[PDB]
Amino acid sequence: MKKVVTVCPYCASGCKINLVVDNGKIVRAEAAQGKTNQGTLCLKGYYGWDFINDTQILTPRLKTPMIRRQRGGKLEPVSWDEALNYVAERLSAIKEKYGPDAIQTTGSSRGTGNETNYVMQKFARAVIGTNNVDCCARVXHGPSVAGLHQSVGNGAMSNAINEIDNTDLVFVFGYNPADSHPIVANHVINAKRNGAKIIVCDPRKIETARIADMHIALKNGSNIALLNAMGHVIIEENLYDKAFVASRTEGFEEYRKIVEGYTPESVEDITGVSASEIRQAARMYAQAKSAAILWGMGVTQFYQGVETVRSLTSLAMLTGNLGKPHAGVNPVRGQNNVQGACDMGALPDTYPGYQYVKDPANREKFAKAWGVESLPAHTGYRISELPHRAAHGEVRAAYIMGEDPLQTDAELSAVRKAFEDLELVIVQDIFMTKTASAADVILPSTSWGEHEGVFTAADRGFQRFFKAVEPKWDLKTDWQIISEIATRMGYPMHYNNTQEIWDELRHLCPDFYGATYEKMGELGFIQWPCRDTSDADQGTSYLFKEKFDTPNGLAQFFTCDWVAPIDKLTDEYPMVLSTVREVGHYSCRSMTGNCAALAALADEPGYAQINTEDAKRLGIEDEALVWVHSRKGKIITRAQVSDRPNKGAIYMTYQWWIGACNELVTENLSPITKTPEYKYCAVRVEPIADQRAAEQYVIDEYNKLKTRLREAALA
Ligand SMILES: Nc1nc2c(c(=O)[nH]1)N[C@H]1C(S)=C(S)[C@@H](COP(=O)(O)OP(=O)(O)OC[C@H]3O[C@@H](n4cnc5c(=O)[nH]c(N)nc54)[C@H](O)[C@@H]3O)O[C@H]1N2
Ligand SMILES: Nc1nc2c(c(=O)[nH]1)N[C@H]1C(S)=C(S)[C@@H](COP(=O)(O)OP(=O)(O)OC[C@H]3O[C@@H](n4cnc5c(=O)[nH]c(N)nc54)[C@H](O)[C@@H]3O)O[C@H]1N2
Ligand code: SF4
Ligand SMILES: [Mo+6]
Repeated sequence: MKKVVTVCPYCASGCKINLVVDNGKIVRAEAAQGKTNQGTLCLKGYYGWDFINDTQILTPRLKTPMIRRQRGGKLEPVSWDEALNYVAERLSAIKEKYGPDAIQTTGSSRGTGNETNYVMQKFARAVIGTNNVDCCARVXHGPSVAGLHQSVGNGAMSNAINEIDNTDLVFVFGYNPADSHPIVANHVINAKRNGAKIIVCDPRKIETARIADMHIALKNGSNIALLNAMGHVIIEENLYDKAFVASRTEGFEEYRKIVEGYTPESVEDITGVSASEIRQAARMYAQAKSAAILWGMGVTQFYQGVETVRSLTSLAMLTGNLGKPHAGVNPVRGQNNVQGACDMGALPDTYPGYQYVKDPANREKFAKAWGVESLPAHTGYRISELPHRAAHGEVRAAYIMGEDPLQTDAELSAVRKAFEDLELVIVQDIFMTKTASAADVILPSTSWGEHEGVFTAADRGFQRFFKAVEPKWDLKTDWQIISEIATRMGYPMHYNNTQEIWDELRHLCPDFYGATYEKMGELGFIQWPCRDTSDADQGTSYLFKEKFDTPNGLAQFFTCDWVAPIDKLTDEYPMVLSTVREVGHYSCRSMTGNCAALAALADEPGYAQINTEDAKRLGIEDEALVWVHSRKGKIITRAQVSDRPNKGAIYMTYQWWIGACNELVTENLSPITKTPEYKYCAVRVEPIADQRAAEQYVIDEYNKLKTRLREAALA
């Protein structure tokens, strides 16, 4: 009986786990003394691992490669040779006839590891010759990286997860650490315990708010209004950091102008917050010796989101909360390895190490190394534009790996036609998802406990994860599949193991070089940059200690005028749908939903958080099936009246296959990072009298999808 160390595949907290293996099976999971979690885990880390064993509760695991030779249907099993030559043939064919950019590839922020995201970008650029490589950063914190890239020169958490415990104030903004990153929540609570203050800015009364000294329930979509007003106060009352501002910032004056206007009072109605709170909050934040900003999707998933990120970073600039421990700007990245995939270059504009393709010197390096003459220099397509490129015949095949767009992408009807407008669609997954079911050719890969590599925690902290078991089927690691297709396409590629990839990588990314496998070890947490292999170089805890990484070393101050989200609350739909996530269930719910204990706390269709006071005047009560209509759709869900959602808005998540909230969301791709406005959707809740008939609708509709997906996997 033994224990195999791993990192949790759910959130980016980067919790270290000891998976007890007995015989040839995973038996139990238990917290390990990792750097972030230190012996603790949450329900998911603890219970969410039996999906490796093909429970088939939700979807049967992918066992054989498959091909759908006729669009009319029928996804029949096929051998590796047949699948692998089919892809290699098809891609090569399409590449010749229409150029390398006619192909779009995606990396994966889940169980694969950093090694394979690296391999994926490598194949797109060296084999296909395209920069068309992107990942969910696109739909998550893509805005965060941009805004931050410009403001301060780097898009990662400025400071570490383990630094929170010593801030003097934890400014939580549009982010629920309590349900999203429980171990990050536990670091927040620690700070409070140690006497730090806490401010939560969210319309809803989220768990976090209870321990908050100040809860600032800003009206959905009024972020910049509230922000400029805080900046207004900080300057008005001379609470800002003059020396810091003068010595390390650029653009103060121009920022000063736009906030002068936004007085606390002029904001009252838009923010729905009183001039006083705004004053006391800005006053509070600016007064902390060290104050840290933790933010998330309440910021990014709004088209005016790069501006909000830029705006927040401004406050921190203005207060000198950068360049020092227990402070900074912290966009807590979401998925276990989304941070990683980015580090690997699963972005359509950067090689791993954040060495952009535009730079000629980088291309010379990478091309030489990959033994290629030219690596493309123009930015690739972003996966969020797929439906648009696809429709235009700009893209003709997609190599979708480790993702479930047909359930997670905004405006799912759009992605379906997208899948219908592409010549070839290849899905590389571990489960028969809605996305895999609508594929031309499916290729299965080894799941988390069946392979190894490295993952990057929310705060750029490298960590190693180990193989615990063997796949019960003839599966390849994601990098072995891509390597074989590359080879079949004429470019030789084969890796004996993941470290081999990690070393090639380390030799091309001067900031990851010192993060050797030996160094990361079993419980090591090595946040890049880590340049020297020297064990004295344990990694970088916080950024911008000496300079700001901007072209000229100064942070760049910034704001703009508030602008309301797209749709408009009418008299019929004064209801604001703000999609979020739930605990116990993670994203796709492909892994989580196939886990016995987690499945047992929540199944279809999902819940819609409806406000107490106003629900009583809507004709909807707790546990009742209700309808949600929209320009994009009309979804069915179970209500849950309570005093938590803010009167006027409702809340739904994207983890449900039946009441797929994304069915209703219109993609209001931000003009900058091309990110959907998943946080604001004008909807109309409608009661349902014949509940009993609705209760069988959810069942029948669920059963249909479950058998559907099942026949495709097991036929
Ligand atoms: N249990 C569980 N955990 C997860 C996930 C999951 O699926 N399940 N997903 C993971 C991933 S991929 C990510 S990116 C993270 C995301 O985790 P979070 O960043 O917490 O994201 P959300 O919960 O979507 O939204 C955060 C908050 O923004 C608030 N908000 C809405 N409108 C506004 C507004 O106008 N202003 C402000 N200030 N706030 C607003 C919402 O009410 C919500 O409480 O969670 C990760 N962790
Ligand atoms: N309404 C609404 N929609 C949203 C959001 C929202 O807030 N509201 N949030 C958005 C955000 S921030 C995100 S992160 C997305 C999540 O976006 P998704 O792309 O849905 O992410 P997952 O659901 O984790 O998908 C992971 C896929 O990879 C598979 N997989 C796991 N391990 C491996 C592996 O080793 N190899 C391979 N090949 N496959 C593997 C899983 O089975 C699953 O099919 O949702 C977005 N959509
Ligand atoms: S889901 Fe997150 S907080 Fe929970 S055990 Fe995993 S990494 Fe840690
Ligand atoms: Mo995310």
